[PDB]
Amino acid sequence: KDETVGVGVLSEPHARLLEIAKEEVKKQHIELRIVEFTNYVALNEAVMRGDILMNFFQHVPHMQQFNQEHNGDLVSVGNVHVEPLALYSRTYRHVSDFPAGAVIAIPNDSSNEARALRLLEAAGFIRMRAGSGLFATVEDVQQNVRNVVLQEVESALLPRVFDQVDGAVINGNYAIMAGLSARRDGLAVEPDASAYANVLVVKRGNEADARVQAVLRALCGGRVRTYLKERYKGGEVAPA
Ligand code: MET
Repeated sequence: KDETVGVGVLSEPHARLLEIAKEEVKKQHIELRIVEFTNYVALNEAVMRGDILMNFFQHVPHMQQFNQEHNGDLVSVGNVHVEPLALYSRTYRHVSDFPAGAVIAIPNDSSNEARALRLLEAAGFIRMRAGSGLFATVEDVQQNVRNVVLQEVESALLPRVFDQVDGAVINGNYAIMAGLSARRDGLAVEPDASAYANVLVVKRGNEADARVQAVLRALCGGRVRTYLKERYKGGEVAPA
């Protein structure tokens, strides 16, 4: 009898957070159906077509990129958590250990590629051109200080090529799934993780939907905040 609303998810840690949310909104007689997808575009297109009411897997710059490129009308209804982006290495233990010519793999979707490039800039490896913007890519690199080779790779595959490159800038969700902690294993962290807070997203016009608001309240509630602080003591995933 409870009405059902679908929420698209990509992977941990968002999936576990939606499971906590599912239990909580069940109390208001809302049955949260967690729908599992395999790629970024499919998740946003499903919300645009109306196959699911919301999704939970990206940050605002990514959503903005999708709106611009795919004529989307998605909006964030709230920040939920931050997952710091970090540079990891299969062998080097210090950022200054990287030899000239070292190969560093980074995300290939523009908003996370820019984010990763600004992380490497902050660590002193490169300098980005001035009017680069939120969707900057390797073509925007103005100077290569440490003489590094930057390889663009699909985010989900970064952990798979990790043992074959000198380093890799890996999104927190994929790093955690591969046993990497930005605090314990990272050699450098992005300069502004809070700007890349992950958000609950819906089509413009559904922000006030009462079911959406309940899921949001549950994702930002004391029980989720408590869960995060306890499971990710290094702040790998932290309430926004
Ligand atoms: C699809 S945008 C990237 C989301 C990812 N969980 C991150 O915060 O790096």
